[PDB]
Amino acid sequence: SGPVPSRARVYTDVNTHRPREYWDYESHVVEWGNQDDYQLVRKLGRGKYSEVFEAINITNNEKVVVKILKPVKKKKIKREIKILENLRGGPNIITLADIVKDPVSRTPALVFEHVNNTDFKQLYQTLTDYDIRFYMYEILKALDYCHSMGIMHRDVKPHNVMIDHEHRKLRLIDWGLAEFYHPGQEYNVRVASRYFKGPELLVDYQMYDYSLDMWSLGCMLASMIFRKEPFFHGHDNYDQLVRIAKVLGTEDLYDYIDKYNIELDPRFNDILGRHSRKRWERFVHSENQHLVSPEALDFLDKLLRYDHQSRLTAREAMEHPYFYTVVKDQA
Amino acid sequence: GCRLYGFKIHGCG
Ligand SMILES: [Cl-]
Ligand SMILES: [Cl-]
Repeated sequence: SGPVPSRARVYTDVNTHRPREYWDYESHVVEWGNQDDYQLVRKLGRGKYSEVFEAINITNNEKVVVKILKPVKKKKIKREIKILENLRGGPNIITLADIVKDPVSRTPALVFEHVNNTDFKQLYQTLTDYDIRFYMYEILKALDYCHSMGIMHRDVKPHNVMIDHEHRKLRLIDWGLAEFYHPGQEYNVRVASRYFKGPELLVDYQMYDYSLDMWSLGCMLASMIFRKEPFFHGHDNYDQLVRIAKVLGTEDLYDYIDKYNIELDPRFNDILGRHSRKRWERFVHSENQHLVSPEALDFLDKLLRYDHQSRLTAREAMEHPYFYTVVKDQA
Repeated sequence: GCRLYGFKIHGCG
């Protein structure tokens, strides 16, 4: 008795009708640029892992960002490269400028067009109600695009949203966990950051889709309008689901598990307990009340749902009343 | 030692 199959409600077959070269990253041949074009200027507080630097293109004195990919699984590298190249020029997507490698160590690096290195996490506490809606809308522009291009980001979080507030420009970055969506395909659930993992990842449901990014976006929104970062603050993957269940309730969780015939890790039995669904108004207080509205709560309610199929798509999200003034001002 | 994974460090040595 295995799990019930699932399909994305939107963009389900975008990759099936595209040439093979588009999504078949393993057959992609990487073309190397000249590493001598670039010199490191200063290290950036990023993943602190596969390390990222501010750099300069000394051939034209343009500022760039360099991401050295150490260690080196070759398959994961080609995936990120292919996705970056596929999405290049798209709305609010970071631009891959070049690909180089150390002639000696053979260690590859990506070179990105320069982006103002303030992340949504640094920016949000100073933003008004309107600005949050504005930037949330901008993020939806990027997600709807990448989803329409048959790609799920799978690592949506404040750290991966670069914002130049001066020029009101936004870029979605770090596509190292991103993947092509193919209807019916089972994916690895060990993706995203713990605080932004969807219930599908936590209960080990592999046939997930773009809607994973929408849960992550919901976590971001909740943390910002309620001023509680991160909103679901688990100490591990197991506790993470517990933190969610204390808000969304255990009844809908078990409805979700039943609906898709999911086999829950038996270790959840003694930790999950029984919890009522909490009204969103419970998280509202004097310090955050200026960021909360009936529209924000309704919008949030339609993102943070166990059932990935029931969550708003990126496109449906952009049509929500929460963004009415933003859309009207854009025209 | 002004090289880091092949890259020269800007302004080094
Ligand atoms: Cl993966
Ligand atoms: Cl979507």
